[PDB]
Amino acid sequence: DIVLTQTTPTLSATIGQSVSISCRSSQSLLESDGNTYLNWLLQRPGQSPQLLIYSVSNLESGVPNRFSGSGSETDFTLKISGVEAEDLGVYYCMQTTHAPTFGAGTKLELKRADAAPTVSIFPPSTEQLATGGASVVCLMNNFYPRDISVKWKIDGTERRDGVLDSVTDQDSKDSTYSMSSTLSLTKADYESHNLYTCEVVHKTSSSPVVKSFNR
Amino acid sequence: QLINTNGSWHV
Amino acid sequence: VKLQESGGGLVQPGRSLKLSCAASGFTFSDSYLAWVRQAPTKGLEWVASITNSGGRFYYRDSVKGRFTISRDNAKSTLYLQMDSLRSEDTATYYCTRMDYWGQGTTVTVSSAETTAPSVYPLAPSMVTLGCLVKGYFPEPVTVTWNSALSSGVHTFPAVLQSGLYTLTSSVTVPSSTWPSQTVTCNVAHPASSTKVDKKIVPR
Repeated sequence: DIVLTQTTPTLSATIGQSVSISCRSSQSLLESDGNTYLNWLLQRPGQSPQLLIYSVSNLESGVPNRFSGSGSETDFTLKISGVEAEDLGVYYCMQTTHAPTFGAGTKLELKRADAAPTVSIFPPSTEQLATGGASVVCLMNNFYPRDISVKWKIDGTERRDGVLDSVTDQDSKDSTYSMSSTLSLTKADYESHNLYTCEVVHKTSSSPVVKSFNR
Repeated sequence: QLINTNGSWHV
Repeated sequence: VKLQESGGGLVQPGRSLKLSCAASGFTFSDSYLAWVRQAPTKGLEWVASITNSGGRFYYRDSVKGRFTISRDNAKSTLYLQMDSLRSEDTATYYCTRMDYWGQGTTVTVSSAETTAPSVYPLAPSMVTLGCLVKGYFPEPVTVTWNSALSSGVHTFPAVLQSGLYTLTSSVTVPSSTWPSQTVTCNVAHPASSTKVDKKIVPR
């Protein structure tokens, strides 16, 4: 099977900047007919894939001239000359020379000024604890860049087990990210400890952001 | 040029 | 050109499903078509493809023996018979001519049954309040605040826990607003035909 590799999974750009998305193929994509069957697709948030360029370099009808493709037989590049808001999405390279395969995608997000997270810790509700379960929630709202690290400490010692993360898509209004971390525990286990701590590490601060509660 | 409709992978 | 998938829905493993693709605006009998699926963990995938008049077709190794592609040129429809469905087949299904794609049809395969969510409150210049939406299946759930309150709303993507989905929704309001004013989340799960309203009461 042919492997299409998109080296950079995420690309940050400002409106008007030129960008290049690369795709590398494990074997030559040049077919017996002299044609190289490499296509480039854009998937905008909440929409279905859309064809931008076919056969390495051919622009599809209705696609703006800022899009262009080039490549060898194993190395392929999509170029956006002055990115626009409508260009934000995920870009997929794709081949049909061999059994068809897709690359893993390049997220084209928008570069904006660094923003620090707003951290909020929440203890489990008594109605939840009234059942077997207990969930401790930590929210990191409106932060940029996407890159962040959350750590759960229970009475000092880190807890890896039962932690589940979720990061929203980049915001429509402010271009930020917001993350939620839930630590699922049992009522008896939750009651065995005293201090619950959520520690957030982001580039906007040297020291971590620490939000705690006892009970 | 869109798809290799004549690809040897077909059955 | 226009392409319209249908046939998607929830099924248990082993069950069968038949999708269809309504086509218009082009000469369907001259066009080569494909079925492309999009799973979270697997990414984009070529499922099956067929030739303009028939004659040649293709099925990825994962779907050989279970899936069947076909077309009715007189009716301008493309089809995919998916028999012996697995959790691995869970994805959104696209009917495509490469240059033109349809809106898709989602296919969910699971042993879990339609369960309504259990809603718990998340309470402590600005105040961040929330709703923990636990133990629901399938997706999606619509979360609103006081529907009215839209600015400051963060609905986090669901995560699968023991065959059931869990999400969180938060709202940032000025300290003056709450608790002086009522802050409530409105959680809807169409699959179970449920609406749950949970008033965020200070601890």
